[PDB]
Order: sequence, then C-alpha cells, then structure tokens
Amino acid sequence: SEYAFRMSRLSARLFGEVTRPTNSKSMKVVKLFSELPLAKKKETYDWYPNHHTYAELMQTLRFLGLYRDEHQDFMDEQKRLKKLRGK
Amino acid sequence: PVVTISDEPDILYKRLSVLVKGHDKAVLDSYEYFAVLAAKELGISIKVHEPPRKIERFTLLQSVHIYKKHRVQYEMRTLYRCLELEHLTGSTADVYLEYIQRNLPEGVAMEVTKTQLEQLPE
Amino acid sequence: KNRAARVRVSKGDKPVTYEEAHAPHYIAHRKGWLSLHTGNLDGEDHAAERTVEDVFLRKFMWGTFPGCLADQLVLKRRGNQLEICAVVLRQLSPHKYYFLVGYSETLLSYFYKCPVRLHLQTVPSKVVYKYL
Amino acid sequence: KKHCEALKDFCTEWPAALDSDEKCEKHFPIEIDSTDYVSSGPSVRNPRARVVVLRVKLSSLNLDDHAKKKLIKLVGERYCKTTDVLTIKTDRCPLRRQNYDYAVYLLTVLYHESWNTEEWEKSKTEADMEEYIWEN
Amino acid sequence: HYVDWRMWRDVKRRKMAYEYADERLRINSLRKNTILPKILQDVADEEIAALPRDSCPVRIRNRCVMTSRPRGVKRRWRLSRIVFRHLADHGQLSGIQRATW
Amino acid sequence: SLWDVEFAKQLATVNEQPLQNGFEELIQWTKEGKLWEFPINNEAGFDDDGSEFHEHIFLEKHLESFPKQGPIRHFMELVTCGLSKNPYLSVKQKVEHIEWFRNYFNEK
Repeated sequence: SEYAFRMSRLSARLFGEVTRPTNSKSMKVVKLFSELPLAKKKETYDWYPNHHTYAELMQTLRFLGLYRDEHQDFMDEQKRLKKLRGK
Repeated sequence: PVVTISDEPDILYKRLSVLVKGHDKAVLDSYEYFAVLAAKELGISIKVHEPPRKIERFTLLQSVHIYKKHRVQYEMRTLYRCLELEHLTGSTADVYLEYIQRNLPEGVAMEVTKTQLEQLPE
Repeated sequence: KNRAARVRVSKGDKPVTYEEAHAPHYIAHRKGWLSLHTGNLDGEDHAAERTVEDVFLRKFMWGTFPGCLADQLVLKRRGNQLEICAVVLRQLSPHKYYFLVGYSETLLSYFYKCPVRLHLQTVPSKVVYKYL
Repeated sequence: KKHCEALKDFCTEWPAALDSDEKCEKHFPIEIDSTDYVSSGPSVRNPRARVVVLRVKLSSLNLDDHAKKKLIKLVGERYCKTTDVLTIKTDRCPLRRQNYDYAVYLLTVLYHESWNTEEWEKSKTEADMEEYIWEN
Repeated sequence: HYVDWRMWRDVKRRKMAYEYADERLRINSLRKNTILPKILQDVADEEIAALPRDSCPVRIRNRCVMTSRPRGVKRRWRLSRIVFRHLADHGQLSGIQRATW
Repeated sequence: SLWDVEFAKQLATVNEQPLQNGFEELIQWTKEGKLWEFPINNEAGFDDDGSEFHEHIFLEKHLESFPKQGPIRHFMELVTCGLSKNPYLSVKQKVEHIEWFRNYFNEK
C-alpha cells in the first residue's frame, strides 16, 4: 500500500505544510526552487575581469618612470617611426 | 609559553578524518612524513593506504588557431593520503591546524580534513 | 616543426640559462614548478584569477627590474602574499635596489591590499648551463 | 620538535575519554560532520566545505519515547538492516549552531505534535508493517 | 580597457542578466505547470517578455578572456589556452601539465 | 584638538619600545587583516546575525487562510517546500521570494 506516502504526509503535517500529492510534471517547480539558477553561478558572470582602474593605475605607473611597460615602449617606438615616416 | 587555561566548555573531536591530496609523490611523501612526525610528537596514531590517481584528462587542439589533426594531452593527478586522527581538544586541534598551515605547500599537497563535533544536548 | 619551449639548435655557442635550458615536458622529470596555486587541482576553484595575477606580477617585476634578472622568476604563495624568488643581476647600486623594493612593496600593498613581499638573490654573472 | 615542545601550552588538556570512540558513542552518539578545505591566494573564504548533517540519536536523548513507532519510518533513508545509525538529517540550512538549534526546536515540536497522535499512527495498513500493529 | 568590443558586449550581457534572477526563476517555474489554467501562465509570459533586451543570460556567449576567443576555452579557467598552454609547457601550473601517464 | 592627540601619540611612542623585530611587523599585518587567520577557520562571519530558523522550514506564521482543497494553496505549499529545500539561498532572499509570490497570487 501507500504507507510510505502516508508516513511522509504525517511527517509533513507534523508542522503544517504540503500533504496531498501533485502531478508528475509539477516537480519542475520544486527542482527549480531547491537549487540556484545558472546565471548566478561563478562560471558565468565572473568571466571578464575589470582591468579598468587597474589599467589606469598601470598607465600612471608607466608615466611615473619607476615602472615601465615594455610593450608600450615598443608601441611608442613604432609611433615615433610612423611620425617620422607618416606623417 | 602560557597555558591560558580557562573554565569554559570546549568541543571534543570524535574521530578526526583527515585526507591529503597531492599530485606528485615526493611532495606528498614529505608532507606525510612531517604530519606523522607532528602527530607522534603530539601522541596520536595514523593509518595510510595505496589509492590510485584521478584521471581527469582534458584534450584540446594542438595549434592555437587552425589545424585539428593532432590534439594535446593535459591532465592532473592526485593521490589520497589518509592520516585520520582520534580524540583531540579543540585548542589542540586549532594549534595543530595552525602549525600545519603556517607552511602548507601551495597548490600541491592539498589537505582535506573532516571534523566531527558533538554539540552538547539541551 | 613544433617549437614550444624547446629551443632549436643552431650553433654550440648559445649562452642559455638553467631554467631556459629545459624542455616543456620535464615538469615531472627534470624541471620543477615555478608558480603554484590550488587552482590546478582535481578540483579546486581559484585558478583563473591566480594565473592572471601571476602573469601580471611576472611582467611587473621584470619591468621594474630592466635587465637585472639573471633568469625567469619563481613565484610562491604563503598566506595573503606572493613570494617571488628572483636571481637578481648585480647592475644598480644596493641603495637603489632597496629603494625600488620598498617602493614596489608599498605600492602593491596599497593597490591590491596584499603585501607581495619578494626575495632577491644577487648574482653578477648569468647562470649559463648549456651552449645550445 | 622544539616548536612542538614550546607550543605544548596554549591549549587545553582533554580528560581520559578512552580512545576507540566506544565510550563516546555509548554516552553521546551525536556526530555532526564538518570539513574545511585549503586555498592559496588573496581570498581565503571557502563556503564549499560546508557539508553538515543532523545526526542526533532519538533513543539516546530520551524525551519522546512515543516516537519509536513513528520516526522509525517517517524519516528518509534510514532503518538500516544490520547496524543502527539514527540520524534525523535536515541540511536545509548551512550553519551548524543554528542547525543544532533547529534540531532542538524540531524535537520539541515533534514531542508536542506526537504526544497527540494524528490519525494513521496505530491503524497502519494491511501490507506495509515495519513494526507489528493490529489489525492483520 | 578591454581589447575587442565583444568583451564589452559579453560583460554588459552578463551584468544585465545577473541583475535580476529571482523573477526570472519564479516565472520559469510558473511556466511549466499543469496547475492553474493558461491565463496566469500567459500573463507571466507577457510579464517576463516585457523585460528589456540584453538583460538575459541567453545572450551570454562563453568566450575566452584575452580578446574574446571562443576556441576550446575552459570555463573553469575562463581565459583561453593562449597563455595557459605556455604555463602548462613551462610549469607554472601546480599539476596541470603534459599527461605523462 | 589634532595637535593634542598627535602629542599624546608621540609621548606614548617615546615611552614605549619600537618594533625591534619582524614578529612585531607580522603582528601588525595580522591586526590589519592582511594575512589569513591562524588557522584558516573557513568561518569568518557567515553567521547571518542569527537566523533562528524562523523562516526556512517552519510555515506556522506564514499561513494566510485559503481553501485547502484548492489548487492555489497546494501550489503555494509546494513552492514553499521547494524553497525550504534550498540551503544555498539566503534568508532575506527566501523571505522576499515568499512575499512577492504571495502578493502576486493574491492580487493576480
């Protein structure tokens, strides 16, 4: 018989909540409410780091002299070459 | 070097299940030897085993752009080193964890300790 | 012809350093591990951020020390820090070295809120290991 | 060895509890699990290692003996074949202290709502009997 | 300070998708349901459709991190294997290396 | 009154011993929340200011009368059960979810 379901209903009624059964396809609501969504997972929104204020600080450091950017040094060399041969 | 013993109730760990994960064998052996030495100095027994690795290989294309003929083999390893303890005060366990973490090998030799408290009843 | 980290031979007169004179597959045989972090486990999070921070700090220390590096760096992790073991090349004066080290330490501490204290190893001549 | 002999203090000795965890189970068989992993880098928080159960024996606490014919089947994956590990697991909340508080409150509410039986507590069925109760 | 504009596109998409999620999940649960007629179902459908564009995780394309390169990218590491392969070759990755077997 | 505090701090420092060792620097780092904890307890905070489990599983106060044999009450009970079965969501999040769902079911 349905003694397992009866005991489950009793355990639920011990505090006041659901008791009667429902449809089979209705379990999607419980499956969704019992777990978190995918958009809130760290493997989605936490994809691209900012690097905005960090890049600005790095540029200020480059302009300070104590720290230099080799790639930006090559870029400045190429810019000088273009200004001498451009333009 | 002061005991600083008070009179408040403390927690007692019931069967402290410990497990250390690590890729290579040399670092794992060094870590397990250090842990066994520390336990013997504290006064606790241990037990080890010989488990296999964890083949979680992930293959991808060889060249960064075109070409897909040959792929590349990349995977990480891990050997479980069980060193579960038994019976130890909360303060002693905290000091043990502090001493173990003050020099834990970064990356390699990952610890996986599982505590089991009791919490007094009403 | 694949040419990852292994250097192609041309003449027996290539003053290559120790770390640079090692194939990229000897990580479990001859070559060790430079940087280390739990991100490369099976399986723990905190991997992308750690790799980005390591790749950034490497270039940062290489730029702050232009030519004063005998070889690549060897990052580490002990607490809320990131020890950097480097084989500095005796180029500038010790006063300038100390000043730059202190400035970089203070800047990193006030920027990332993480005291990335580094370590030096002054060596005049580069550690040549092979003549590829 | 020197550091261990030095730090021998800064702790609290434990009484002769007798190893093997036999007396611990004979007295307080409660055993709530809890683990904590390790991470390297600026961040230290690791909420992933928050697995916690609610293993508290019913017959050992001794406050609702009437639940012998109720909790033996009302709870999920229990009623072992050989051994006996009564655990009213309810990991619907993360923390541990609040978990124990909720366990105490649940035991109280169970006492209350069980000492006044519901309906099909004694009059079970005719083909499902974990413990013999009329009719048959 | 991103390289290509696809990076900013994906960043904005992720931000506007993570902005709201409670109502999204509620309406998604209300959708697939035999209980209550299709009246409230269609009402909730129209409500969720009234939301503005962009704000949707469907538009999120999991690319790399350098310059948006969806080519064998690992979501666990986010960034593509451009520099990750270099590290795996050198040995700057604690474990992740060539499968020596 | 800034100069007064400055002079007081200067006098307190002159009447005390400096660092004189790196252990003082480590203690200062630990005080400033720089390094991790000794040990990594993995419990810094997260107490939620005591939730008292008065809104997770117990549906006593959260009732609102409605025909039990109806489908709306059954759906609400199932939704509340599913929410209680989610140990990941926060307390305020679940409270807001329940409140919004109840208001939407009452109005619409």
